[PDB]
Amino acid sequence: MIKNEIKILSDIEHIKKRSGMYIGSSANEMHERFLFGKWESVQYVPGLVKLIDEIIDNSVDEGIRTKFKFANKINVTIKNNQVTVEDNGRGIPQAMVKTPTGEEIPGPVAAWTIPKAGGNFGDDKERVTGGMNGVGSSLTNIFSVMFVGETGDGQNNIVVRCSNGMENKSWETIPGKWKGTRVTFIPDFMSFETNELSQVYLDITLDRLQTLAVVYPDIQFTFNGKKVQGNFKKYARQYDEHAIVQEQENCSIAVGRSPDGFRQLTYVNNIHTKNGGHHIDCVMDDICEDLIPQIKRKFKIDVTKARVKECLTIVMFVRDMKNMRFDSQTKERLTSPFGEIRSHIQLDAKKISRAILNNEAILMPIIEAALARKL
Amino acid sequence: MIKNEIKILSDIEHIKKRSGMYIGSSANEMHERFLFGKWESVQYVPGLVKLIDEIIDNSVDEGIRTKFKFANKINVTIKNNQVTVEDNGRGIPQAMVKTPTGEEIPGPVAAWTIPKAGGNFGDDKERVTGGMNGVGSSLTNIFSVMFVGETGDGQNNIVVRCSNGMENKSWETIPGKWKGTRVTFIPDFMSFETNELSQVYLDITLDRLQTLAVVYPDIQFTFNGKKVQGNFKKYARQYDEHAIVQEQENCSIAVGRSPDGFRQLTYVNNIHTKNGGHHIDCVMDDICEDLIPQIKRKFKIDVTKARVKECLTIVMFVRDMKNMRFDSQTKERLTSPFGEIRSHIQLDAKKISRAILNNEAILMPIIEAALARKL
Ligand SMILES: Nc1ncnc2c1ncn2[C@@H]1O[C@H](COP(=O)(O)OP(=O)(O)NP(=O)(O)O)[C@@H](O)[C@H]1O
Ligand SMILES: Nc1ncnc2c1ncn2[C@@H]1O[C@H](COP(=O)(O)OP(=O)(O)NP(=O)(O)O)[C@@H](O)[C@H]1O
Ligand SMILES: [Mg+2]
Ligand SMILES: [Mg+2]
Repeated sequence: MIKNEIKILSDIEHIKKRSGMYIGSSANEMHERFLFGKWESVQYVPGLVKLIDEIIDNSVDEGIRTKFKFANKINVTIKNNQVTVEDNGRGIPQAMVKTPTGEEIPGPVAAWTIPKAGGNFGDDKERVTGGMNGVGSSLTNIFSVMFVGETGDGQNNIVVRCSNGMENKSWETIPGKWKGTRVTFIPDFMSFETNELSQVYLDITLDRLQTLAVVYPDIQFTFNGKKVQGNFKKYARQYDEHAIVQEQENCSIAVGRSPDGFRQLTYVNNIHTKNGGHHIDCVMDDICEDLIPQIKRKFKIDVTKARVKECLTIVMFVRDMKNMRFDSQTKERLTSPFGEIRSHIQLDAKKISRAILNNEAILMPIIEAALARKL
Repeated sequence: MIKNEIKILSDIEHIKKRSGMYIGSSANEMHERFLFGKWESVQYVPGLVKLIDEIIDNSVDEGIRTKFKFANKINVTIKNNQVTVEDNGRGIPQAMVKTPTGEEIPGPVAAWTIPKAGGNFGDDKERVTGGMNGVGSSLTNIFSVMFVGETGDGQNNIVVRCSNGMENKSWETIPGKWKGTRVTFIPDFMSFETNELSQVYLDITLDRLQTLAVVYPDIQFTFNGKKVQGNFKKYARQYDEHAIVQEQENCSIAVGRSPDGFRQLTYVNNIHTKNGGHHIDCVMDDICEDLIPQIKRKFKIDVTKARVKECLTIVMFVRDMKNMRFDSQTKERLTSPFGEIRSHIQLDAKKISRAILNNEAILMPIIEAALARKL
């Protein structure tokens, strides 16, 4: 007898109880990843990072929605454990919405306090925003001791003041000409194996904002008062001095050395696919299938597709993909159809193949054991 | 202007609309993975596979709950697109449950038709069942054109007859001495890029049941009338004739060659962590940190931790872990704290290190390029 008693859970309850299917690990652990081009190994709690990224994602969504005519200044601030994200998008439409449970609640209130409530539930094939599930804001709110969202459309502002894991919710409206979005929160450090939003979280969010600045040059980000600049070839050279780049229509990619296994920083629209997934798998495949031809052809050697890739760092931004799909709320693994991906990425792997064959620093580790095993 | 209109979605709606955060890809695609020890590359739609695995997981959960005194025969059948899973656990307690939306609904009805309803919402630190979220059954039901669950506790049976994505639900009860669980369903092939539960799905589910038979020798599985047998050393040798095994308290692990990058089949209780995650990362680390000592010590060579692992296949079952945690409903990535993992796996990496140094077939590819680069 382990009891098998059936119980039913509210959305908020379920978010609290199965938090890691919603935001990730609470534990303060050591992960390997990229910071400023360096494959370091650093200690953070992944869920805390997500709490920030949700609010950022939302602003960058609005920039996307309006082709950067709106939300082209995004101001991020991290000061004594308080995260502030301000943008100049159009604000959250203040119109009201009806929940099936009778109630009648202002637009932004539901956006921020009701899971399964957002503005990315349209025709999937046309959805270009990184946002889609309608939950990430409520996640930051549910895991915040204080959460305060301010939007205004140019007419009036609504403030939604939330405390203690969104069990205190209140909202007021006052007229105003301001038009944009501000969100401020303090994480609930009881759901996390830290008690401080210490310096590493500052490093990550800057690093994220640097990467967002190169995907999205029409947005001027600022972190803690300092504007974030961006030049893609400059960015890429942070990962390997001896890197090489190619930029297409819906694509910017860079290839460089790795000392210790395939590494990849890889973006799909405004989303960091830290676990890779289909897009990077497919382009590494199309890459390797011109390379191993030429390499076995230029040198008569056999090297494996794992050998090629266990020596590359890759950086790839895919812009403007419709209806992108993932296997988790954490959007860490692009899971869209291989065919539709390959339709968007117009990858000239031929190009990319010849330039990697003409870059000794990059080419040599691939074929090295193979050449030394030939004699 | 892309419109930013806020909308609210029911649980079922959200499952339908964001299905891939719940079950995975609908697309009929080519994935690399293990079947019967062979790293083949085969074509399936991952979500369809999940629809089966949910119902299986549930029976194996009950076997776990009752230390295999119940649910030690589990009968799986796949015939003309109809999946049947029968077990002899205690049945789903027929008592009633109250939803916050007023209603009063029999235990098994909610289990199978209400998301966020199950019997794995107890004290997390004591939860040993692979089940935890209370949604997988409703997922099979939501993505089934016909779903029919039968349980009885020894007193009576309830039948819950569901059709067309769980928009037709009905249930009846009749007394009976039968005590166990039967679930039968036909997938809704409109949410998937196939129209047939063709032979590959048979191959996968047998392969899964073979793997479950070696983790759980106290359960006699049968697939389509044929009982599934199990001997761990026999299983392991399917992945590499020249494999090697070690079996501890909460651990069975096997190590063998790989021709093309780190491969791993890896189980945590009754769950296939196809994406690996923490447990395999941590034990590969503890493995490599005695190996690279001895290897640089037995041969004065430097090989990388990616080099070691890019040559291993690993098979690892971790049994009996409390409160295991993942980053998605698909339970594909064990995400529990590195410390708690290492507490459960009492890994004698020392042992495992010396035996891999004493197995030429396994040792030689690691150090090979390194030795040939030494002269
Ligand atoms: N900065 C912003 N500018 C404009 N609208 C916003 C902003 N932040 C939130 N919103 C609105 O509030 C809604 C709340 O959605 P949210 O709960 O964050 O999930 P989502 O962004 O829609 N998808 P996801 O975060 O991936 O689960 C959004 O869909 C927008 O309509
Ligand atoms: N074969 C079975 N034997 C006993 N009880 C069962 C069986 N199948 C379902 N149940 C019960 O029905 C509930 C429904 O849960 P379900 O919707 O499948 O999600 P879950 O198994 O609890 N967790 P998860 O599948 O990971 O989301 C279970 O928690 C059990 O209490
Ligand atoms: Mg968001
Ligand atoms: Mg289940």
